[PDB]
Amino acid sequence: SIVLEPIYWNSSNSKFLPGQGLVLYPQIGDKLDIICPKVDSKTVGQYEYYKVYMVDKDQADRCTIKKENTPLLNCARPDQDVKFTIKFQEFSPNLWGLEFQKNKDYYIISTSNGSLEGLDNQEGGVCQTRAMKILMKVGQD
Ligand SMILES: *[C@@H]1O[C@H](CO)[C@@H](O[C@@H]2O[C@H](CO)[C@@H](O[C@H]3O[C@H](CO)[C@@H](O)[C@H](O)[C@@H]3O)[C@H](O)[C@H]2NC(C)=O)[C@H](O)[C@H]1NC(C)=O
Repeated sequence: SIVLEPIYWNSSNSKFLPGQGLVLYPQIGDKLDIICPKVDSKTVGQYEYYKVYMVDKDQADRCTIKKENTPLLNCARPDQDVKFTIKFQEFSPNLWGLEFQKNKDYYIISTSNGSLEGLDNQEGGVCQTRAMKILMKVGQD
């Protein structure tokens, strides 16, 4: 029904409010792209690395990820195009697809710290220091 504005997942994006992060209200059927940091020749900045995960409320609050969690976005090519389209669909086409329900809250965070060495860190990171997290209040407002 509508393509929401894309979310650029990087430390210079102001949509992430201090402390609170980003809060959205997507509706079933909408789509949203999460775009990995990309540096080329007209985009100034240092390589930024992140693993982005869908997690539960508790994990978001504590900025932690369990080793059973699998990234929905693995930003490991700071020099290329890497993005993930979240489709707020009720039914997934496969085992790895996402499914959403109306009037349900979903969270996305990264406990990576932006550096190559902290890509796999499972606690803190930008979730904790820069509020780089997203709350999606599906089917609401
Ligand atoms: C970090 O996130 C920034 C967004 O908060 C992002 O800025 C946005 O970058 C995109 C990609 O370059 C720009 O895209 C637009 O401009 C290009 C060039 O003309 C067009 O081809 C596209 O179609 C599109 O219109 C956005 O304009 C820009 N938005 C803002 C607010 O500046 C940074 O690029 C990200 N930085 C890194 C290092 O990934």
